[PDB]
Amino acid sequence: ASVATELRCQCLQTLQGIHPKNIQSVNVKSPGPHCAQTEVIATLKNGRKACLNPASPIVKKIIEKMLNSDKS
Amino acid sequence: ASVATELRCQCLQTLQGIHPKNIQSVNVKSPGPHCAQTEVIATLKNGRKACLNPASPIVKKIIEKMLNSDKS
Repeated sequence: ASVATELRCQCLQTLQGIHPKNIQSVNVKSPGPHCAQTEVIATLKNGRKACLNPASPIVKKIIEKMLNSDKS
Repeated sequence: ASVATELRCQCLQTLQGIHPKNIQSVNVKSPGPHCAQTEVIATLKNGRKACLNPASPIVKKIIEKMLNSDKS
């Protein structure tokens, strides 16, 4: 028994590039429905998720650094 | 009634940067469990998903281009 908002989305409050170690992945979507906003959720190691500001510089790192860590 | 493999994962067969229009987002995960492989799933507009080779050059574009499309 509750009311649903017309946004819903999933971002917490877009953090400014937190530290990884837990951060195992991330998702990036575009606007469309009433959320009409981007999407930038970093799935935490425990299977959680956070949103960050890709427009942010440090956070734009979060994408690139999350992209890094390969060629093992 | 069926048997489960020891990989499961989700990747289709990592495409080499397909065309967007439908592609609305993507997810990028790292190795860990028996899948022990990366993750690069582009969620389709219809709410589907595909995997692509980020090691691939065209596909490394798929990440950057998916990153593009903002500042509206």
